[PDB]
Amino acid sequence: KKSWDEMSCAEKLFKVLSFGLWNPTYSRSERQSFQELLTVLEPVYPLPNELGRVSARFSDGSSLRISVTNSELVEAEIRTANNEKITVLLESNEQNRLLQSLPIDRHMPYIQVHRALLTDTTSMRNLLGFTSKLSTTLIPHNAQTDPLSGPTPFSSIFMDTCRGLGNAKLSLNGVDIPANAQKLLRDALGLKDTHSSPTRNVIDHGISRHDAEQIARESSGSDKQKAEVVEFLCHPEAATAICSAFYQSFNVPALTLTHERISKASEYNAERSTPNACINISISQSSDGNIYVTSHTGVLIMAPEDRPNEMGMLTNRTSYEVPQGVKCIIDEMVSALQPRYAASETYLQN
Amino acid sequence: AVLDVLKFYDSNTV
Repeated sequence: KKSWDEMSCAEKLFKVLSFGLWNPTYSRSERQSFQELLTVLEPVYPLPNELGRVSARFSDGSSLRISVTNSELVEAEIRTANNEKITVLLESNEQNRLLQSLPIDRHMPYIQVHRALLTDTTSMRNLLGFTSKLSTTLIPHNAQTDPLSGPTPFSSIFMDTCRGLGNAKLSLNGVDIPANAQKLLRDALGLKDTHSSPTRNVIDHGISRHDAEQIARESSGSDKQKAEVVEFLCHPEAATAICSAFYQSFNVPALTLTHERISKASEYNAERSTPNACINISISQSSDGNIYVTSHTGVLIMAPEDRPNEMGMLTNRTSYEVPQGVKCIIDEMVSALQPRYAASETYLQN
Repeated sequence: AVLDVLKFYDSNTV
């Protein structure tokens, strides 16, 4: 810090969020840095009375933490490199705009719609790196569409994982795992090709420490966080959590009502010839040991009939704790994991 | 059936 009015990253991000992230005033140049801050946000293991819980740890040494209760009251704490512990309660209607701007799932009588601030796929991947940080509406359970009901639940995890890793956006404890690094991880699990499953060593003891370390070395984050990661991977449950995350059938409750518009979109697109979907995943282990997976699949979608010719992104969230003591084993994962499913639609302004 | 509408991005494309 070199100036009294110089804010930590944590503080900068928080002010922007409550003021409104879509507030028109922004300088575009501000909009760019604002997104670059918003992506440090990570959903983590919530507690008894929390809708969801967000955590951001910046490079400057600041930390933003935010809890949203079931009744929707927000508590944010900001820490800084100089040990200030700023705290703020939003219990009136002050959290009004803030709720739209977080990795949380809300009870909502219709599907949440957002706006950006989309030709090629570099574009498509960034749009989801944005919406994976916005809010989603919860999809109520139905037996006909829960991937975890029916015949062969979790049958594709290893295949889905094998082909997912190298192509995903992926965070472990807020440390980004780049494509090269994911590939090492895939190997480290024993996933050579489309039809292999994981070596029983990994299933019983997580990744080896030797691999766990190189993988971190090759990723992007703080030394403290890389160390958090290495410990995470040397755990059986990291296996469960990583593989479960890639389970494509998580998209089914979301696709049930949207699949027709998703088609119109590949069609509307096909007259221009291309991929449709991408992945963005955050996994976190709380300091108390708890594993949480938030899994995102971004997908191109046509808007409803009222706005023809507009294409946006359906963003599907799948969220769950992976309870200590659950190895990566279908019949096991099936009775232990309890995914919760939410979506959002984002469209471009103009 | 419904997953058939998804076409996942792949690094290996120019």
